[PDB]
Amino acid sequence: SRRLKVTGDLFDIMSGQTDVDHPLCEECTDTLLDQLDTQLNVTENECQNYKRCLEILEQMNEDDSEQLQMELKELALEEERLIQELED
Amino acid sequence: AAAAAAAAAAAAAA
Amino acid sequence: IVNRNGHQLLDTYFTLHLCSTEKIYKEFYRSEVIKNSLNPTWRSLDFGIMPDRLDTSVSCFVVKIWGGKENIYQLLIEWKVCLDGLKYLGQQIHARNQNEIIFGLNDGYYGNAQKTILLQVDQNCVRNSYDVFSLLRLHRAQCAIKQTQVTVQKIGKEIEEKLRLTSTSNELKKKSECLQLKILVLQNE
Amino acid sequence: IYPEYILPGIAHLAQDDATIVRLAYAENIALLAETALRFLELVQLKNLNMENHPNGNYDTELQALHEMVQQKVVTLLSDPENIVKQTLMENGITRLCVFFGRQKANDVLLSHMITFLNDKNDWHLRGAFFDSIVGVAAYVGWQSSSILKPLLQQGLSDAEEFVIVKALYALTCMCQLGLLQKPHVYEFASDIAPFLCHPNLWIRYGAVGFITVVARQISTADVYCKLMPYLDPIIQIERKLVLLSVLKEPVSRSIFDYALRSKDITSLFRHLHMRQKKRNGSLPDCPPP
Repeated sequence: SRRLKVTGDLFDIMSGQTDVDHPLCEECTDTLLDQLDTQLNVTENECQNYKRCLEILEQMNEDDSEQLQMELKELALEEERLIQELED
Repeated sequence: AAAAAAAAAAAAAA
Repeated sequence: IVNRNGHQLLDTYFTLHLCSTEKIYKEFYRSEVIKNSLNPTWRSLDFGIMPDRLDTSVSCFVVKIWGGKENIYQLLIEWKVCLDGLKYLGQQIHARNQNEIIFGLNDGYYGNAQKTILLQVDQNCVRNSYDVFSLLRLHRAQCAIKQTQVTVQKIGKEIEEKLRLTSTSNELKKKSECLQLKILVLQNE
Repeated sequence: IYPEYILPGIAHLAQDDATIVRLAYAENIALLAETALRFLELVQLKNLNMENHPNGNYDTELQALHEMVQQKVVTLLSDPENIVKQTLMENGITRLCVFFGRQKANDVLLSHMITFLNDKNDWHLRGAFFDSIVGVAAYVGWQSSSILKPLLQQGLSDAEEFVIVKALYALTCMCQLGLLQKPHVYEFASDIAPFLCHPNLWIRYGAVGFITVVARQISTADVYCKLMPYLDPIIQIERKLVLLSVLKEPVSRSIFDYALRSKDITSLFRHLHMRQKKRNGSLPDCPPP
């Protein structure tokens, strides 16, 4: 604890600068980093564009095909003839 | 989530 | 959050920071280093990401080991320490313990949190809110984080959309027949 | 300790003439010299057999001399780090702008993974010296640019390294039919464990369209690439986006079922294109037409 109070006095006496920079750079240095946050929100917007695209494409996929179980029947028909071709 | 709400609530409690 | 270096290893995997099976959890994790299991060796476990700069800030800690290839395959030390003893810069804290063989336990202290701290400093005297702009810009950053959580929740819901249909449907073996057919034509020709 | 001074002397004799065979074994039996340190530590067991937290306990006294011993052994990592950095700049034994061709470093490079664990933590320092090597190899080396493979035997999970690697991947799409495989197998390490998420996913995407062109020299990478989807990212949406971007035939399945959606490679027109290495400009003008 106690020695940090002495270091505050040292920042004031020798620097002046360091102790006054801490509050200012709390936004100022942060600002350099805030760009990255922003860019990643821009990135997040793009991510959403893919979520959005899927929130159309999945539903369209269901609505486009809407066929199942027929494949097993047609495949059984194909199988008996195909196995014949490979047997021949 | 609570920390963002606590920031606002604290700014009110100030 | 905290940044430092762990300075030894005990088994390729050893006992976690905590567990819900007796209280509440803290990460089970491993650093693979290997040695003999009934007479002397003194190996190490390492990372940049394990001695990360993010962390659960503090605890009155319990040291437990586990594992150790198959020759050890089990616990090896039990110990405890209130963590103020291991100060953050150069400030070594240490043990010698030996629950099945001797080990001179060595660890080095060579090199929301901010928010809660600020409250305390504020309470410590007669004071104002001063440059509240700082709080405005911060809440905006909080919001960018909150957006992200919501995005994660959207992805959470998205994850099940196709999985119902995927779980719902097998055609599968249908493919192998046409594949063999494509091959067979060419080979035969 | 006598190793720790004997071996230095003999290592000077190694500077007199570098018989390579000795050096190749060095990095291996480096772990065995650390076994000589384990064997010393057995006397530390015997020396222990001669001895019989919050309050600021005293257990440090048990370890502290071993810390200083380790500080000594770190000197004995550093003096190798000296000899090693000298050898690392010495890609040939170097004099009057000539190299006694220690491109043989690429040979010993495989053996080196044994000792490489030891000095590695000053990854800054190691990384800088190796980066200086990379920069020149990237220019002069094709044979000697095999360094790309053994490189992945060095471990780091810092995304910064993966980013310098993206700038290195930018710095590296290279001609010789074999020189692509050293990266293939680095890529294999990366297809065990992906290191940089969506940024990685984009660099991979950039690769995939180029990969939509392929000689059969490229065909080995197809199997490697099946690990990247085998690792579930809801695989099918990204797979769909990329499938549109490379739909040489419409559909496929698992890594072996990757054989199905074929469209033709061509060594032939590329031979004509190598003859046309002579002409560029108009060659970017005819594509939009």
